[PDB]
This record gives sequence, structure tokens and C-alpha cells, in this order.
Amino acid sequence: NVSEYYSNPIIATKLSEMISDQVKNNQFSTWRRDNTSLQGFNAFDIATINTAILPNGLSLESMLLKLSLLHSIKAMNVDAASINRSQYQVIDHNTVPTIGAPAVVGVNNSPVFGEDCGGNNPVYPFGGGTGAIAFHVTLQTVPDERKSYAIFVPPAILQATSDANEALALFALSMSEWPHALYTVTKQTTDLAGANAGQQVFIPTQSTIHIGGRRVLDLIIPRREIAAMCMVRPQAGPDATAGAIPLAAGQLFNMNFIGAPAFEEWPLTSYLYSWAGRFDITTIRQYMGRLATMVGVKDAYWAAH
Amino acid sequence: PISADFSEVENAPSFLSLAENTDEVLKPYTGLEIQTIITNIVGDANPNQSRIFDQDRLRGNQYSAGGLVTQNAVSAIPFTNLIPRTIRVGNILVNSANRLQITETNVSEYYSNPIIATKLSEMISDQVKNNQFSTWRRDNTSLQGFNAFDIATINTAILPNGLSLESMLLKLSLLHSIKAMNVDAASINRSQYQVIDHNTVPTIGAPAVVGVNNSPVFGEDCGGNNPVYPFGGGTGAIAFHVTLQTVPDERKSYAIFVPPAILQATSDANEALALFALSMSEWPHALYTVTKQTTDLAGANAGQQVFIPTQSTIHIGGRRVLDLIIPRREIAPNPVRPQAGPDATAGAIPLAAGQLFNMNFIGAPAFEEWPLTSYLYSWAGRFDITTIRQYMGRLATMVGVKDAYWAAHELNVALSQVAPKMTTAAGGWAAQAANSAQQSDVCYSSLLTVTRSAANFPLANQPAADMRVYDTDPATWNKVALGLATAANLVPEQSMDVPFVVGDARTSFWERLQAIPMCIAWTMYYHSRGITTLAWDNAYTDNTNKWLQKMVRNTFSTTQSVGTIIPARYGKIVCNLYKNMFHRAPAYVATSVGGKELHITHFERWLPGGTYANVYSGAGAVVNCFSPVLIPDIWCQYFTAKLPLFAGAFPPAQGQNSTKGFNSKQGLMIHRNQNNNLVAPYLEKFADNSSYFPVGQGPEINDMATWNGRLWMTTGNVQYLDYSGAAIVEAVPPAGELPVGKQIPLLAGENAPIELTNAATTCVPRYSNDGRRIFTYLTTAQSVIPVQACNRAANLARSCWLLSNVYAEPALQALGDEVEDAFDTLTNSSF
Amino acid sequence: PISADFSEVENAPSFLSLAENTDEVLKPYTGLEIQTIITNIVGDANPNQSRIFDQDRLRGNQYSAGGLVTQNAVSAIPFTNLIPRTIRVGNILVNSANRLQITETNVSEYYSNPIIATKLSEMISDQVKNNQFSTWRRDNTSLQGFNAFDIATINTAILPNGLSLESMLLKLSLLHSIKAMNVDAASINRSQYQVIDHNTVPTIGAPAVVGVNNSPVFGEDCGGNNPVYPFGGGTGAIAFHVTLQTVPDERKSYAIFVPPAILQATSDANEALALFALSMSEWPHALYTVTKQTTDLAGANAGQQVFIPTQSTIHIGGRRVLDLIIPRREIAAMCMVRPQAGPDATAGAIPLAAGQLFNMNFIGAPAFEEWPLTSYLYSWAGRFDITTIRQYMGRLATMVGVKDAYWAAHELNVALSQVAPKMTTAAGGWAAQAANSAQQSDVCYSSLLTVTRSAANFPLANQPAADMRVYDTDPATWNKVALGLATAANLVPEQSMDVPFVVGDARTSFWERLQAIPMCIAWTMYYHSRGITTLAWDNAYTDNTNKWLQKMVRNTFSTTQSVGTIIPARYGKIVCNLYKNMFHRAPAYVATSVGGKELHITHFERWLPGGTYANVYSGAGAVVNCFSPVLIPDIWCQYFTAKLPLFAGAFPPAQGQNSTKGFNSKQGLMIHRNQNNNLVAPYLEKFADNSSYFPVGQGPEINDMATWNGRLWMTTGNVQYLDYSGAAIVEAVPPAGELPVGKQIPLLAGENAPIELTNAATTCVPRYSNDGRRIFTYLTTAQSVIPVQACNRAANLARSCWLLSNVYAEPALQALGDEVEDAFDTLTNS
Repeated sequence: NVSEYYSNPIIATKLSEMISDQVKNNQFSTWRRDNTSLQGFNAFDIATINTAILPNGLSLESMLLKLSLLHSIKAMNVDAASINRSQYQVIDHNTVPTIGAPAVVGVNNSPVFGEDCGGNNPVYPFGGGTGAIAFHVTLQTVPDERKSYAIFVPPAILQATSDANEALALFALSMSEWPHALYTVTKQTTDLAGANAGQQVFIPTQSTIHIGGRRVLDLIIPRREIAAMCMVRPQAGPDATAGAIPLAAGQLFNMNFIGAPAFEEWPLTSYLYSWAGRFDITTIRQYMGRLATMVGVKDAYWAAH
Repeated sequence: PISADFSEVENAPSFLSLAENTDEVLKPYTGLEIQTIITNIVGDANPNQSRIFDQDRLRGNQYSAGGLVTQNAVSAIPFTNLIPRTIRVGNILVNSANRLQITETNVSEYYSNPIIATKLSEMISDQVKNNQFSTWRRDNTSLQGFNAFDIATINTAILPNGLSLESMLLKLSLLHSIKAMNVDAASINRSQYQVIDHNTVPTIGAPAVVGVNNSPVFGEDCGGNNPVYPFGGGTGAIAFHVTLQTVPDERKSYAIFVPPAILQATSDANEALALFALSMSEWPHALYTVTKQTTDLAGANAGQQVFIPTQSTIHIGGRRVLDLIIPRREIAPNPVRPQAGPDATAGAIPLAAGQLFNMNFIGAPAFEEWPLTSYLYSWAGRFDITTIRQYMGRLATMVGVKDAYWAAHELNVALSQVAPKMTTAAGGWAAQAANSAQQSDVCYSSLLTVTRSAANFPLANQPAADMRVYDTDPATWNKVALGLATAANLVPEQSMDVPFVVGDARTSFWERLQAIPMCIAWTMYYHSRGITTLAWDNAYTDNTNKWLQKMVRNTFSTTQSVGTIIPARYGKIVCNLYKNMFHRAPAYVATSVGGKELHITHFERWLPGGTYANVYSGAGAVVNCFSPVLIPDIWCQYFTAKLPLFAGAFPPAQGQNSTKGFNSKQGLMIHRNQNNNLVAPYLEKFADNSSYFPVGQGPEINDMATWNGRLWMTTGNVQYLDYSGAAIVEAVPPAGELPVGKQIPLLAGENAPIELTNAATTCVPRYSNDGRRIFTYLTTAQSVIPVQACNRAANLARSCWLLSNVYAEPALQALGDEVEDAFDTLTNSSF
Repeated sequence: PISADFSEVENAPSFLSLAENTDEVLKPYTGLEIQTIITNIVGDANPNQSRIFDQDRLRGNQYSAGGLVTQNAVSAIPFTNLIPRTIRVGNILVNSANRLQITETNVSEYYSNPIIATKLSEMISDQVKNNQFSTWRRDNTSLQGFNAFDIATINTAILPNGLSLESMLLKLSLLHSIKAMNVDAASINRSQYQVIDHNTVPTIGAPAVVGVNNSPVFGEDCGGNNPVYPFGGGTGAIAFHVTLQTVPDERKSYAIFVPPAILQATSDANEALALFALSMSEWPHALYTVTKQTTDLAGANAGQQVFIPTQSTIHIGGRRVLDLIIPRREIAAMCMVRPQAGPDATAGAIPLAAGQLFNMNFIGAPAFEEWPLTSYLYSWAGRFDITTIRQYMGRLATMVGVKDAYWAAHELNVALSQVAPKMTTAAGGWAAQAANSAQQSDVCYSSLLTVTRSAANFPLANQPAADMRVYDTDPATWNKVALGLATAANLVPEQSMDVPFVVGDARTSFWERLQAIPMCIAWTMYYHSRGITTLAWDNAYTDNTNKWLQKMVRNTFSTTQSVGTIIPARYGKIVCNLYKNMFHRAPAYVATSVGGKELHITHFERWLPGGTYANVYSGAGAVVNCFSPVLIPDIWCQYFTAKLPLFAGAFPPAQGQNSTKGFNSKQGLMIHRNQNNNLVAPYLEKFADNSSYFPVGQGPEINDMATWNGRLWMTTGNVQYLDYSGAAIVEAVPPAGELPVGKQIPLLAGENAPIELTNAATTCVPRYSNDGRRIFTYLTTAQSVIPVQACNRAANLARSCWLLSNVYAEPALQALGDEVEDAFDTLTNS
């Protein structure tokens, strides 16, 4: 049950008080094409975002919870000798698993009682929905009805992971909604004496936790330079790639590995279904390394862990 | 207190000293004061050990005038909120040949405790909003579950009243008192199934079944599964919106914010929308019944009587169309859970109706109205009192519900505990017959006859209002349930600060005992000046005697100052006859004229229109005289700290001296008219110089002489004639007969009251309808011993109770703050 | 107060002592506290309904002259804002054969709280005089988006023409009270649909439907599907231009900047341009109707009457050419780049219904093209909900000061939209006129001043004289205020919780109906102190030879003008002091500088001379203009008043000691007694050359002893209004002792009519004829022996009274006892 924080409120820094007199005293010595200092959004974000007054200063409690739930899902895919065999035997006690091949963390592979929540046309497990992502460089490009809910992606997140596009997908997964899909852990097991070698399908308990309440993502990407117009496509974009190979889509088929116009919507689940074999715990480890360098993540994670 | 000797009849307080103003802060009357006398429970709480089923009446020894002691003689507790719509006539059950007793309030908004915008409301205006005036930005500063354009249309022009959580908290205080009849069988009395239908024995065993819309006579199944409102044929309409943009264009101001604090993951969480929609809309939505297995006197014909409680017949609300705005999770833009509504399910009852619910519709789309009598009929078997208690504790965390629920609760007790009138008899224990108007004719605790319905149900007539109560407006509720305004009566609390009556099984027992001091205070109000029952009925506009019009004019609440209620004059006389006589203050609400804040109790908010507490004879005939007498005296004497002198126990015969009177040493004189045969008591000095009251004079309050008048009509052969011994217009009882209490069925080893012991002797008639003075007379031969008892030279043999006076101090725990529990002595610094 | 005995009549203040200047705080008199004086009332037959639909009338017991109590007798609440365009005539609905009543205001400049140039205007004042042009083509203002070139056009202006929001917020409050009939059927009285059409009951259930241009007869479908203005042949023009360099190059001086706060006010953000086009341009743009399902008196003929509210017939504005300028989204004829300066411009929801230049393009906003203005307001004419107006007023309060500027504007529509039918001469109680007649819908203000009825057909060719003076709102000061170039003293912004609570409530139409009653009591006590009979008021400009009667009209109404400033009227401050000294509440005002002195002005002081006043009709329909102007009966003056003057006091009950007496020569008065013609007059004041003719330049003295004594003889029953010598006057006399009595509405269950001079208007004693001649009230010598002995305090008189809150029915045999008589009274605070 999510709730606001209100507890450690926002203190306006030296920069917000700097361009506070460039609006109240009406010092408009600005132009159309001028970005911020080296990060690349726009200089017009002062008249939209520095204008806000909110005592609504929050913590990283829910993004870093569901960023720690993903961690413990894909920590069964490390080695067979680093996870207990009792863990595969607590509920199914007529079973021994097998050292050798590790466990395989799949997504939307559970056989019965539904649970292939769009097995090849992915939907949310906790409601009929698919969501929407639109990667827009600026606020003046959005569906003009959700400007108040636009999320700036700072360049430090785009500098976190070496791929630099697994880190948008770790930022779309952490800001939106948990779960986006219903993860499974398939492991080769055998019976009590060893006769019937098979592979059980497990579902981790941390892929059945409803946390989030945001399905409409409108992420805004920095510009490379100071300078619907899909000819000039890096107007505000390095890239936006939909997953590796795991395409597996239905309505609005999603296997365009590059697609980033000015403003179009995608199925959100599919974009997280496509980046669903790529969230290795070492990738999450270096994604947390650059989070710690811009915000304080030490005490905020041990509470969330 | 009852009298040990005549020296404490004589040294009893007066009426004028006991109706004076009091500056003490007194504890509330919890109902435990009568309890710790008439039951085995003196100390503390008892779950199911204490059989309250059998402990339902006043018990004690009695002493007759002939010198005999009666061992276990009982007087009934004379108040119940249950009208028997199935009557046991001739040991078998038949339908009632009687209409249902209905009340009606006078809901209107008055100037309550003033209200002020908080720092959150000044934060929304100053910041955010004001700062959108330079940035060309239409962003959303959403507060907890609503749009910024929903808060922005409510952080606006505020009405200068302040809200009173009174109507919704009387509806919550009222359905609680209905739904607390099905708690057990040994927690509810059997006398209160026997107050009107006295030929009836309910059973330990099967509990009461609180049903809804299943009464067998005169309609009253107001749509048994196609439900309408009982007052006005109509079904209402409810709609669960997520924005104000969906409320079509018509209503939009009537739209009520459901706050997200009453719906949390702590309960069913969707029943609380039905308690919210039931508090905010209309009472009654349906006509609740209480069906219990009963048996006759010897015990052969075990059947099930249908009762209808009195608080399901109280017409309160006027909001039939609800548009409820629902919190949308955290933060989301505008759109079967379209915009993240948590829930809106129909109920548990299948309800084949005009919109045809199947069993339980889960539906919160955009507009898509339901009926409201249907939506509340489905949540009519689920409102158990524990859920109502935790809903009250979730209300108390955001607004101040401690004192307002107790004011609304004794408002419930004021207009729900309802008592049958009287029957005139010589001895003790008379009742009425079966299938007759007189058994079912019934009165308030304010000595005021309850109106019954005129035609068949659902009603188009809408009778006259009985009481001025306030109400929550929706427009101020939308901003005080949201942090945008606050007052002094709305400061939030904890769920520990919910009153002790809420969610307890012992409400049907306690609420009928809280109504007894109300009728003691009104009974002592109406008996200090004896204006019979005819000079109360047609007294509002009589062109004779301007004094009487001033009495009935002032008693009722018909004045105003600025847009708020001025409470009644002479209802503060009743309130001071409550605080002085009981040492316990009744619960007030706040009303402000401007700056000055003053207090109005159920003692000051009644309305004119309606007859008073009549008395019947043995054959059912009306005996409109005496004074508006209801419950028998010993209730208006024993359970009392300081009973004024004219009402007093005739003391027991101890030595040679038993009962005396008041003579010309106290300033009195014998009337002694034209004929030599009949003489009157020692009345005032003014009684021989009047014969008819002047047009601005009335009966002077003399308790030497009112005592001395009931001292003569206790003799058993009096006539109530005139200054000259002529008859009066008023109906006289057939012999020396007095109004006597209701007879209930007895138990083993348990007796009936003997002779003027369960009677009401205090009602001395002193003012006829014509403005002429009424004199109580005796023959010259049969008045020598009363006159010499007044002169202290003889004695009068009168009957009495052999009880003693204790009257303990208040407890102030009442089973509602048992914070001694070991797991919060250690969580005590954190409160 | 209602008099319980005659000792409360004698102990009443005079007219002079109740009309001095007072200097107290005196909170405004809201209808939220006038609703309880009419609800919490004394009576035992009162059913005490809780809904507003039934709590309209004045219910109460009445005690006759012969000593009989009438149980639940009602007086009509006589103020509606609904002209019935479809009358229930002959038990069925016919349309009305009567014209529509029109009003007109007279706009003027403010000049009073002038503009102070802010920190921003003085900032770029040196960027023009020192010629610091470090500017470019594409640079907008700070975050609001007009242009930086607006300094060389709008900051250049020098004007001392700093105005107030008096006229935009008046016609924004007129729209509010129109669409406040569409809330619920149980939140508007049924008497409001019955004040003029008394053969009607409306129906709870479906509410009223606020339509536009739906009235059937006498034109009034002012372009029913091709909308035009009702007060002139016109349609207007709107062009939404982003900049001044885009306009028709001939109206740059009249361009209106729409600041972004208005575009952030309403959630639609385009209902708020239409609330800003409606408030800045012209009232009315169209002729609103209110259609409600009604039924006849017993219930047989269910129909739907068409009403037109009185606040949709007020000509306020004088601007038909709107050229609104919209902010830009970014720093950057060119309809390809269409958001060059525009979020949007949408023409209405669905209501298209257009003719020449068909208007149902829901999006159209080029660089500069003109639209039909009426059509753009005809299209946004089902969308102005009172909750939308409520949040539109919330953001207005956050940029300019709207608290005191709205209570002044809300009080001066009640002054001229709550409109009441005149009277009817009758003997007993409860007379009305007819079914279709010109005298039934004859109808008056609260100022005792007949509303101008239209003579032509809509759209009106000849535009009549104006009624009340108002201020205006110009673009030239609004543009500098909306941009931070201008702050005035009456424009300090505030919070949304400081908006007047009338805005957005369902109870406004019931409250405005009640706020009009203490206005008409103040004007009623003004016009009755000197009895200046209705032809003397009417013909004071037509034909007058008296220097006094022309002085009385010249002063009372706001005639004087210095330069562009509403000068407050003399003798309308007397009316304003008869509201403060009499209700202990002050009416809302504005600030106004006349000669450098700061003075306040109320709607009592803003009226204009001319017009017929409130006369009385007979039972047969003839004009009975021989009284002073009456419009409401006595009980509304007497039950609603804290301190009431002597001459208008309630008659105490009949059969009591100290009942009803008069004032003789012990109080300085003199009797006239023209007994040769068996015709004697009261104890009136001494003459001093006022005997037959008044002096040229003098009129009747304020005497309350003698005006009480004159209405004490008008109530006897056969009254003659003749002369000093006993000859007839030029004025129209009622047929008998037939005082003007209140309008009769249909009764309910267990509810009575008034009995005998209980719903009457007694106070209007004629004293000054049109001839400059004194009018005497006469009875016959035989039938005046008992009033003369009542004046000599040797008898009492028997008059009917209301039994309300201290007034008790007196027994016939007064068999009094001792004094004191305090039973439970000393036990209370006595």
C-alpha cells in the first residue's frame, strides 16, 4: 500500500535560487536552443520544473524495493552449488534438485492457472493492462495531458551500465510497476532415489508482490549537442532499443530494435518482456554503483532489502 | 432518595432551589447508575456470566398500609425501542391491528463551532497554484487520491458555519442500536420484549434475528426485495465517480469526497463505503425488523414475533442521490477500475430489484448509477457492531468523534426509547388489552405522545417534525475530510477515544436506563405546575390565560438569533433539574451566535405539535387530567440524588408516626367552600382568592401544598371538582384510582406490587382547561384524619418500598479505556 | 419587531434618530442568516419541513380583530427572478401575451485606485529610455508566453486609468444565478415559480433546465439558430491572436491579453477562455431561459413552463469587438505552425446551431480570422456549471483581489434582478390580478421603481434609459495588471478559501431572494416617511412647478457627474443609514474618489432618475396611484427588523389592556375636523402654512406621531383622501377602505390565507399631492368618535396581528391579577 513520504522535504539548491531571479525579475536572456551545462535536457525546464513549489520531497523506498526484488529473482541463475537444495524442497518435499546445470530464470512460462500472462502477448498479472512508454526529449513533445507525470532520465543513469540501454530498462522497471510479468525459475530435479529426471517450474515469491501504481511512463532523454522530425532523430536521443532477441509479441508487434521517434507509445510490458533475460546481478551491481554516486543509497537499500 | 422518616420528607430540597443554574462540570450519565442497583453486577465487566436476561426490573420488599411485608415485588423497567408488529392475542400470534409509530426530525444547517483553513490549504493556494501563474504550466499537485483540479475546486469559498457531525453520527448511532439486538440472548433483557406486548415470554437460546423489509402488516416490507424508501416512495441513486468531471453537469456540489482513511487494508474495506453512503444519505433506507422466538405465559405456543425498533422509524435525511468521489491510489492522470479505484461491490444479498442485481455486482465505472435503497439493502445483514466500532475508530483518527457521538447517542436515546402511556387503577399493576390502540399508544421520555402513521406505507403525507437536529453539509465535509479546514470540535483523536457504548453488546440494556433520568427531569418539570393534560394539549393558541401560552411557547425550540438555533427557555429548567437532581450533565453541542458560543441539549430542541402523556382507564377510556404522567414514581424517586420536596416517598410506619402533612404553620390554609360536606387540603393562601386564575397568573410552585394534595388523593376516595364543588370539563378516573405502571409477566417466587406502590401519585391536577383551579376534595367525615395528620396530631397509613439509598459516585471507566493491558505500559513513552 | 402591546409602539425610535450616520463595523447581512428568521418560527400547526422547496413562505398564527386565532396562515415571499413566458391560463398553458422587462446599466470609468508601476515596469523602463536593445525576435516573457515586444507597446502606456473588476465580475455573477436553477428541484423554492404565475405548482423530481434562446413569443429567439444580440442588431467578432502584430491593425488599443492563470483556472482550459470572453465583452450575449415541469392547482395538466431570468435581461457591456491574445508554449497565414502562440481555441461542445458563417469547427484557431461572437458564446452555453464558475473564481482570487469586489457585485445584481409584482388593492387579505394581463406581470425592483418593459421586438431597435450606474473593465489596464506591470490597492491577491461562499453553492437563488427583502424595507421606510404620493414621484419630471418635488428626485438618485466617476446620491445615504441603524448590518460597497476624498458607495446610491414607481392596482385592474410607493406588505418590514421606526409599527393584539391607541394634542398634534361635510381627520401635525397648499420649495414634515395616527384611520374601513376643504384630488383613490394587500400564492395542506389587513401595506399614508397640495385622511364624524377617543387614550382599538415569538392571544375578559407574574422567568435570565 503505497503512500507519500513528506518527511525529508526538498531544500532548493544554489542552482534553483540562481534562476529563481531569472524568472521573477524576468531576465529572459535565453534562446530556443540552449541546453543545460553539460547534461542535455533544455533550458526551458526552469519555466516548467523549477517553478514547482512542492513540500513533497520523497525517498527512494519503492524503486529500490522493486529493484531489490528483481535482484533476488535473478540470483537463482548463478550456480547450482550456491543455492541450497532445501530451498527447492520446503514446499515440494518429494524432490531433490541436481548440481550441474544451474536454474534458469524464465518469464511467463508457468503452465497452469493462467500465469502465462500474455505468454506471447504480455500483460500485467495484477490487472488487465499493458501500459505505455514514450521516450520524449522534452516536455513540449508529450501527449499534452501527462506533463505533470513526466520522468527525466538523468545522464548518470545512462552512464551506469556499459550497454547504456539496459539502464533505461532498469529505470523503466524500477519507476513504473511491479510485477511487469510473472517470473519463473525452472530447475532440473529428480525424485527421492533418482529415477525420474525432470525440470520443475517454480515461481518466486518476489514476482507476486503488487507494489507500483504507475502504468504511463513518459521518459525524457538528454541531448547530445546544444542543437515528426524523425529525419533529425538524435534531436534528444542517444538510442532506445527494445530488448535483445526475446521479441514474442502480439498486438502491436514489438521487435524493432531501434525505434525512437519524437513521441509514439509502446506496450510497456513487452518492453520489459524484451529486457527480461538481461538483468544480471552484476549488471544490477554496477547500476547501483552510479545510483550511490548521485543519491544516498546506503541506508535506503538495507531498509528495502 | 426514598424516605426513612417524615423528618427527611420535610427537610427535602425545594423545586426552585433544585432548578437553579449550576457552574459545576459534571460527568456524563453513563447508565451504570441504575445498573449497579437493579442487577447482580456492581463491580466491573462480565462477558456472558452475568445473565442480563433475568436482571431486567426493580426488585425489593414492600410494606403495605395494613402492616404486612411483601417479599419480592417487582416494577418493570418502562422503556423499550421495539414496537411489536406481531401481537400474541389469546396465547397465539396474530398481526397487529395498529399503525407504526414514526418520528421526524427537522434537519437544517446551523452556525456550529467556527472553521478555518489550515496550513495545507494555505500551502495549495500560496504555492503550486499561485506559482502556475508565471510558468505556463498546468501540472498536477495531487494530494492523496484526487486530481489537482478536484482539490482546486474545493480549496475555495468556505461557508461561515462550521460543520456538525450530528446527522451522520446519529445514523451511525442509530443503526448501531438496531444491529445490537442480535448479539446474544443473555445480554438483552426480556422485559423489553414485554413492555408493549406483555403476554409474551422470549427465550434464552435462539438470539434475535435483525432482518430487513420483512414486516407482515400495513405494508412495511417496503420492497422486500425491490426496496424503496419508507418515507416517500423512491429508490434513490448512488454513483461512484473518480473525478468531479464525471458528475454530469447537474449536481457537482453535492458530490461527496470519500476520504481514504475510512477505507484501508484493515477490514472488509468495502463495507465502509456502505457505512459512509449510509451515514451521508438518508435514514431510514429500509424498515429494519427484529424477529425473536417468543412463547406465551405458561409456555405452549412457541412462535416468532416480529418487532420493529423505534430508531428504524425516525425520518432524518434528505439526501437521496449520492455521488461519491473515490481516492485514486497515489498519483495518476484521468482515464471497471478505470482510474485505479480500489472498489465498489454491491453487497451480500441477491436483491431481485428494478435494476436487477444478481448476487454481488463489483462495479465502479464512470457514471453508471445504481439505486441507493438497493445498494444499502445488500449491506443490511453485514453491519455488525464490531465493524461499526472500528469504522468509528477510523473516523476518530481524522475528526473529533468523542463528544459528538455522545451527544448524538443521547439524542438517539432521547428520540428512540419510547414508553406506553399508563392505565388508571386502584392498586398495582394494570395494563391494557390486546389488539387495541391503547396497548400500542406510546410516549417519549419527554412526556409527549409518539405520532403513529396515518395511511399505509411508503408515505406521502410527511407528518410534523419533532426535533431540530443539525446536519453535515457535503461541501464542508469535502474540505474537512481532506486537511483543508479545521475547527475545535473536529480536532482528531485515537480509536481509544471512541465512547464505551460503541461495539458493546450491552447497549439495548444501557440505553433504556439512560432514558429514565430524562423522564425523571421532564416528570418533575411537568408536575411542579399541574396543568393536567388538556391545558397542555390545546394550550398553544388559547386566548384565555396568556400565562399558559407563554409556558407552551417557551418550552419548545421556535426561536433564532442570527441563523443558528437559540435553544428553548424552560428546557434549561429541565437541564438544571437534571444536573442538580442527578449530579451528572447531559451532552450538549455547540451553537454560536457570533463570538458567543452556547449550548443546546435534547432538552432544548423539541418542536410543537403533538399531544402529551395521556392516561387511560381500566376499560380503555381516556382520563385526560392529573398531569402528563409516564413511568411510575419509584423510578422518579429511588434513582435520584436530590428529588424536590413535592415528590417524595411516603415514609414507612416505624413507631406510632408514619406519614404527616403541612399545615398553616407553613403558610397554608383549608379551602372550605359553599357546601359543608367536602373540604380540600391545606392549599396556598391564594387558592381562596382566585377560583379562576387571572390571565397572567398560573399555579404557584408550592411543594408544601403539592405534597399535601397528593397526600389526600392517596386516601382512595377523592373528587377533583372546583372552587365550589362542581364538575370539570376534564375526564376524571372512575373512582379513587391513580395511574399505575405496566404489568409484565412474573417469575417464580416473585410478586406484583400491592397498593399505590407502582403508581404515579405526584401528578396533582391544579389548573383546568378553562383556567379554573382544580381542588381535591374529601367528605367532612373522611377528612378528619388527613387534616389532623397535617396538624401532626394523627398518622396516615401508606405503602412503601423497603429499599435503602446508596447513589454511588461515577466510575469513568465504563468498559471503554482498558489501557491497563500489559503491552502498552511498555509502549507508553511513545503514547 | 412585532408589538406585543402599545408600550412597545411608544418606545420605538423616530425616523430622524434611525437615519443618522453611524461608524460601526457592521458585518454584511447574508441570506444564510436570513434563512433562519423565516424557518425557525413560532407556530404549532407548522409542519416544519427541512427542505428549501417548502421553506419559502412566512407561516404563522394570526389573531383577528374579534379575538379568533387562525392557525397556519401564510404571507407570500414576494421576490422572484423569473419572468413566466408561458402562463397557466384557463387551467392549461398558453404563452404570455405580455412583453419582456429589460434593464440597462450605465458604465463609467473608475480612475479611483490608480496604477502603480511595479518593479518590472521600472526594470525595462531603462531598457527603452537608455535604448538598451539587447533583445531579439524570438524571446518570450519569463515563463508566461506572450512576447518581449509588449514593452514597446503596453509598458509604454502612461494611463491614470487604473480600473476595478466591477463589471466583469457583475456579469460573471449574473451567469452564476442563471445556472443555479439547474442544481436540484429541492434547493429552489416553489414560490419562486409562483410569484408572477400564481396559478401553478412546480414539481420536485426532475430539476429545471437552463436553456438558451428558447423563448416562444415576442421574438426572444434572438437568432434561435443564428444567434444575435438581444439588445441590438449585432453578432460581434472574436479573433484569437498570439501577438499585437497580428491584429486587424485598427484595434491594437483594445486588445485583451489572456494571462496563463486564466488558462490554468478551469480543468478544461478552454471553458475558461469562454468565461473570459463572456465576462469581458457584453451582457447578454443571448437570452437565457429556465424551463421547468409544472402542474396546475389540483394536479391535472402537467406541462413545462418557460421562464426567462431577470439577470439575462440586463444590458451591461459595451464591447463587441474581442481580440484575445494567447500565450506561447515555447520560446519560438502560417497555419502550418499552428501553435505559434496557441494551446487551442475550441468552439463549444455540441450546441452548434448556426446560420451565416456556420460555426461547428471544434478546433479552429488561425493567425487572425474573425468569428461570430454570439455563436461562440452560444456554443459554450450549456457548460458554465456553478462548480466550474467556482474554480474559475478560485484562480481569479490568486492573482487579483476578488473578495470585496464580488460582494459589491453580488449585492448589486440582487438590487436589480430580484424583481417583484407591485400590489393589489383589496379589503381583506390575499388579492392577485388575473391570468393574462399587463398588470399581473407589471413588476418592480426592490427600490420601489418599476422595471422598464420593452416596447419593440427582440432584437431591440430603440434602447431605453439606464437604471443603475456601474463601472467597467477596460483592456488598457487589465493588460498591464495581468503582466506584473501594474499593482493597485484594490487588487492585492488572496487565497481560494477567501472566495465568497455564494460562488458555487446550490442555495444562491434562495439566498438572493432573501437578501432583497431588507433592501425594500430600507426603501419602503424612505418613501413612506414623507408621503409624496406616487403621481408626485412619477410626474416629478413630466410636469412639475414645485421647487421641492424636483429637488427630491434630483437628490435621491445619482444625477451628478464630475469626470468619469459615479458620484453617490444624496438622500440615498439616508437609505444606507436606514439599513445600518435598523438591521445593524452594513451593505457592501466599493471605494471611489470624487474630489481626492475617499468615499464609499452602495447600490442604494447608484440609481438613475426617471421611471414609473411602484403603484397599486385595484381588484378590477385600474391604477390606484394615490398612496406612497408600496411593494411588500407590513409583516416583512416588521418581523425582519431589529429597530424599526414609530410610524411603521405592528398593531398589537385586539382584546387586551393597552391595545391600540393613538397620539393626540398631548404629543403636540392637532385635529382638523371638517364637520360641516361630516368629515374629520386625525390628530395631525401643526400646519405652519402647510394647511391647503405647501410652499413652493417645501413638503411634508417627518412626523411619526401623525403618520402612525393617519394609518390608524386608514385601517378603519371607509376612508376618504380628500383635501383641506374636503374636495377630490387628481389622483386615483381606491374604492373603499381597501389598503394594498399582498400577492396570493396557492396554499398547501393544513395552511391558511391571511385574514384581515394582515398581509396588507398600511404605512403608505398619502400626504403630498401632485398639485403641491396636502392630502387629508378622513372618516365620517359618526365613525371617528372611537378613533378620536383612542387618540385621547380613552379607548383601545381592535386590529389583527401575527402571533409571533412574544405576541400572545389576549382573552376577551381581561381579569388581571397582581403584577410581577414571573413563574419560570426569574429561574431563567430574568
